[PDB]
Amino acid sequence: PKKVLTGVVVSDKMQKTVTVLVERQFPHPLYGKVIKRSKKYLAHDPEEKYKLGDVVEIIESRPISKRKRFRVLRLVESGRMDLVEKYLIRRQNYQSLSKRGGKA
Amino acid sequence: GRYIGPVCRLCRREGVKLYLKGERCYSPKCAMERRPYPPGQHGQKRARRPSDYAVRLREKQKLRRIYGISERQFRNLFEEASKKKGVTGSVFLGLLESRLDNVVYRLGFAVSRRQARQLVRHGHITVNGRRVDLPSYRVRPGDEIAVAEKSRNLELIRQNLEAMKGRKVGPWLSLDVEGMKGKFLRLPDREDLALPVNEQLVIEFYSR
Amino acid sequence: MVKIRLARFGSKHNPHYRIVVTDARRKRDGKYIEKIGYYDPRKTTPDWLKVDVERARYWLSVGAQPTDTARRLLRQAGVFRQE
RNA sequence: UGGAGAGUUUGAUCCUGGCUCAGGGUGAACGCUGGCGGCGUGCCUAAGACAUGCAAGUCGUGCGGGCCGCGGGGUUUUACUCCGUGGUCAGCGGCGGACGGGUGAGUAACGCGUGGGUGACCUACCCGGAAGAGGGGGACAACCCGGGGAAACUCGGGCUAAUCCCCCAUGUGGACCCGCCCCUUGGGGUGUGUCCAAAGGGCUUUGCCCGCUUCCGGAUGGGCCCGCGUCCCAUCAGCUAGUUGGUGGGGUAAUGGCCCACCAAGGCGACGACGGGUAGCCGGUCUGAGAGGAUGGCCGGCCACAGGGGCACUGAGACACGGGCCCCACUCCUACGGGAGGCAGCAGUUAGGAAUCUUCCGCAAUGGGCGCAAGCCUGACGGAGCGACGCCGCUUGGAGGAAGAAGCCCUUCGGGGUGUAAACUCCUGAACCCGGGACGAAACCCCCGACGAGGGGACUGACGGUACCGGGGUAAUAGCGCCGGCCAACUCCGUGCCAGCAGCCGCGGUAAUACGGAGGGCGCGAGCGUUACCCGGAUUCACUGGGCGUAAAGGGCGUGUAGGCGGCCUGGGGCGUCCCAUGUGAAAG
Ligand SMILES: [Mg+2]
Ligand SMILES: [Mg+2]
Ligand SMILES: [Mg+2]
Ligand SMILES: [Mg+2]
Ligand SMILES: [Mg+2]
Ligand SMILES: [Mg+2]
Ligand SMILES: [Mg+2]
Ligand SMILES: [Mg+2]
Ligand SMILES: [Mg+2]
Ligand SMILES: [Mg+2]
Ligand SMILES: [Mg+2]
Ligand SMILES: [Mg+2]
Ligand SMILES: [Mg+2]
Ligand SMILES: [Mg+2]
Ligand SMILES: [Mg+2]
Ligand SMILES: [Mg+2]
Ligand SMILES: [Mg+2]
Ligand SMILES: [Mg+2]
Ligand SMILES: [Mg+2]
Ligand SMILES: [Mg+2]
Ligand SMILES: [Mg+2]
Ligand SMILES: [Mg+2]
Ligand SMILES: [Mg+2]
Ligand SMILES: [Mg+2]
Ligand SMILES: [Mg+2]
Ligand SMILES: [Mg+2]
Ligand SMILES: [Mg+2]
Ligand SMILES: [Mg+2]
Ligand SMILES: [Mg+2]
Ligand SMILES: [Mg+2]
Ligand SMILES: [Mg+2]
Ligand SMILES: [Mg+2]
Ligand SMILES: [Mg+2]
Ligand SMILES: [Mg+2]
Ligand SMILES: [Mg+2]
Ligand SMILES: [Mg+2]
Ligand SMILES: [Mg+2]
Ligand SMILES: [Mg+2]
Ligand SMILES: [Mg+2]
Ligand SMILES: [Mg+2]
Ligand SMILES: [Mg+2]
Ligand SMILES: [Mg+2]
Ligand SMILES: [Mg+2]
Ligand SMILES: [Mg+2]
Ligand SMILES: [Mg+2]
Ligand SMILES: [Mg+2]
Ligand SMILES: [Mg+2]
Ligand SMILES: [Mg+2]
Ligand SMILES: [Mg+2]
Ligand SMILES: [Mg+2]
Ligand SMILES: [Mg+2]
Ligand SMILES: [Mg+2]
Ligand SMILES: [Mg+2]
Ligand SMILES: [Mg+2]
Ligand SMILES: [Mg+2]
Ligand SMILES: [Mg+2]
Ligand SMILES: [Mg+2]
Ligand SMILES: [Mg+2]
Ligand SMILES: [Mg+2]
Ligand SMILES: [Mg+2]
Ligand SMILES: [Mg+2]
Ligand SMILES: [Mg+2]
Ligand SMILES: [Mg+2]
Ligand SMILES: [Mg+2]
Ligand SMILES: [Mg+2]
Ligand SMILES: [Mg+2]
Ligand SMILES: [Mg+2]
Ligand SMILES: [Mg+2]
Ligand SMILES: [Mg+2]
Ligand SMILES: [Mg+2]
Ligand SMILES: [Mg+2]
Ligand SMILES: [Zn+2]
Repeated sequence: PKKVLTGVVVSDKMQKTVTVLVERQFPHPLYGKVIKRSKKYLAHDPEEKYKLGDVVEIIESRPISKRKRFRVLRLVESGRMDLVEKYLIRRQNYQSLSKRGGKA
Repeated sequence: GRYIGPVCRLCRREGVKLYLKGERCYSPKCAMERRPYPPGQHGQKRARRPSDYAVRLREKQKLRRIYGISERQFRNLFEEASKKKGVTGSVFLGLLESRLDNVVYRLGFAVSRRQARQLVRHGHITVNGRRVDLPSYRVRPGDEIAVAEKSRNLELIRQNLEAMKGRKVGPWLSLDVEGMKGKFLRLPDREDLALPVNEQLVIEFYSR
Repeated sequence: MVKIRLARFGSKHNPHYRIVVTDARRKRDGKYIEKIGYYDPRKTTPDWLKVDVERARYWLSVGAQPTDTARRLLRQAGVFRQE
């Protein structure tokens, strides 16, 4: 069955396409503790119907481009930048960890 | 047979008659008579307390030397026995005892195992009416071990089966001195054998 | 096309064929689509040929073409017998 | 049903801790030794270069010819010319050459594994079903004539057949545009319009076989996509502009920046991007009590490659190991202009290396290609050859034989050991001789019968005069390592910190169980040792299963970002977690 995933829309700065951050949990193959790993999917949005913070379901689809092999199925719940925030900060935090100085 | 070389020198080293020569091993000449001490320039030297290891090494040698089997074969039988269901000690003894060359000794067609081994090789033996010249051949419950119909008149086979008249045989066996036929009734049990070996030390020897 | 032929499985001088359904292009001993019998040419045991007519007939009905030896055996087991 | 520990730091002790040994394993190699047989297995290095032969063809039931025969006609005779038939050669045409066989160079990747998706697709030959094949026209080889070249070959001119090319027709049907309907990402139906079919051949000839055409479907094989999993270095931290997305187009069987034009400004990264190193992945294999570690030869599946790089043509399928083009390196021929090649196919050569085989037999069997069939072709394969390289089986004898020969040997010189070992007696009888002698093969084929079911018959063995059976018949290879402790086994002599041993502890500077020899002994035995490498022991990276006061280990302290973690009660959800069913988990192992 076409895989259906649920995540948050982190990117919007794209034409007819939104980035969905999808998380998953699983026991560590050796150490047991449940660990959270995430992934961003570029999903199709022909009507530009979804925005940042929208928790949407994504479904496995016929390729729309390179990178785009998923389409936004439906909206699960909207508005919630608390999720977008983690992503943004975690993104900005990248300033500190490097060779060049940065007010991260 | 196997090893090929002074045999009574092994009984000597094992300090236990491993009865494997037929006569002589009864008559005051088994060397174990007026010569119980092991072979070599130091045979009568005051033996030093043996090591835990030396003890298991000699017990495994005493056993394997009794059947005249190579370490290659002994080990392969032990490993087979080990993984098999049931007390490995007995199962191991059960298997050793199932060797054709042994069953021939047990039925008296041969006075020793080395002789029995040669009889099997030279085709003088028959399992279920078919010639089987493999000393390692494994007899199974119900098999009939006879003397090859064409060897029934061999000067050696006569005197050997004559001596079996009136003579009792292993409870797990049975023979008809007339038709020179034997029967493997069942695998012997620990209690059925009277071996000068604590096979427990042998199991331990193979876990070192 | 897909065939019903013999795949070699014995050992040297100890041939034991395995009647299989496979594509014509595969190694004779490669990946088959289905085993539908076996055959011991030397007939070393009373059971030197089993076939499963049911199945042999399903493949025949969908295309499978048997080799000459394959059908010889399938027939010996009454795959084509219609009496 | 599954888990053994030992030596070694001190005068001695406990602990910490490393090193080392006992076990198992290997596409092995090396040394000493070496009898038989079965089954496996054998370039791990330079993916260095390759002489030679062989490794893919097949169809005369698709077609017309050339050369070499034999035979029959037209004729009063010759020339000339018509027909039939055999062999042979290529040609046109078709199916195969995209399989089978080889190697792992590249690749850290949807490459592989696993589970799914394709309303985004293809599939020659095979199977089922529906409908059909009416008429006309054309050309190019062969062949014939001529020209340029050393050759490879190449240019021109003329003739000709077809299941070769084209046109018109029939349109079951199918394709496309527009519309409507059902479905719902390009699935199915329907209406109008347009567009698209065909090949003939063979006779046990006036039917039946082989084949052709369009379409629906089956079966098999395949393309593409997605989740998850897949090594080391962070002394590699930023990366990217076809880059990320959009619209339109191109392209393909098909989705897609796959490619292109235009527009937007994106995308990716510490849950490790990018860069560097290494590496084909898997079923499995080895080891381990397990968790795990190591690995991927052989066999099976997938991928990738065919001297290095690029490219496309023909095809159902290839960007094509034994097809084509170009560039490069190289070998070769050369009349120097210019050409011919590519064993990572089998075998073999040469190079490199510690090291890896027969330029074998057969297509008898299984499998494959082509053919109606006969049959042809198959270094796939089935076998034999060489190598203890691995595994298993087996032999070098069996029973009797002194209070104990000779020699060697130690000796408190009295004896002690090798030793029932030998001699010798008797018994059997590996080798080898003679005789017989296979299974693997029954189909295809042909006859009967419907070219069906069914029945009947004949041909066919490389291995091989081998296996195996029977008769005859000689006592008839033994070696290697070790004996201070760990570690089973001790004595003499030579040597004198020498010569030399030595895995770790350590031996040897004159009584050495540790060197060398000898006797004796232990271990294993057609082998035994050695070196290398993997796992174990090693809870010595500790998830199971460890630590940090003084043994190695707390950050110099704080603030705080991400992240990890989170009190008591109730309720919803049900992601984590648990349960039932079910599908998948190829074969081999
Ligand atoms: Mg005889
Ligand atoms: Mg152990
Ligand atoms: Mg220690
Ligand atoms: Mg100290
Ligand atoms: Mg000391
Ligand atoms: Mg030699
Ligand atoms: Mg061999
Ligand atoms: Mg190689
Ligand atoms: Mg050549
Ligand atoms: Mg050939
Ligand atoms: Mg004539
Ligand atoms: Mg021809
Ligand atoms: Mg291949
Ligand atoms: Mg890389
Ligand atoms: Mg791919
Ligand atoms: Mg599909
Ligand atoms: Mg299909
Ligand atoms: Mg059809
Ligand atoms: Mg024409
Ligand atoms: Mg002509
Ligand atoms: Mg010319
Ligand atoms: Mg012309
Ligand atoms: Mg014409
Ligand atoms: Mg037309
Ligand atoms: Mg129509
Ligand atoms: Mg629709
Ligand atoms: Mg429609
Ligand atoms: Mg229509
Ligand atoms: Mg016709
Ligand atoms: Mg940027
Ligand atoms: Mg586009
Ligand atoms: Mg398209
Ligand atoms: Mg642009
Ligand atoms: Mg990298
Ligand atoms: Mg590589
Ligand atoms: Mg295992
Ligand atoms: Mg462990
Ligand atoms: Mg494992
Ligand atoms: Mg693995
Ligand atoms: Mg290999
Ligand atoms: Mg393989
Ligand atoms: Mg492929
Ligand atoms: Mg090459
Ligand atoms: Mg094409
Ligand atoms: Mg080639
Ligand atoms: Mg060399
Ligand atoms: Mg063949
Ligand atoms: Mg064939
Ligand atoms: Mg003797
Ligand atoms: Mg034939
Ligand atoms: Mg007829
Ligand atoms: Mg028949
Ligand atoms: Mg002798
Ligand atoms: Mg030592
Ligand atoms: Mg000792
Ligand atoms: Mg000296
Ligand atoms: Mg000395
Ligand atoms: Mg001294
Ligand atoms: Mg010495
Ligand atoms: Mg460990
Ligand atoms: Mg520690
Ligand atoms: Mg310290
Ligand atoms: Mg501190
Ligand atoms: Mg500091
Ligand atoms: Mg809580
Ligand atoms: Mg939390
Ligand atoms: Mg709750
Ligand atoms: Mg749940
Ligand atoms: Mg399940
Ligand atoms: Mg299942
Ligand atoms: Mg399996
Ligand atoms: Zn004795």
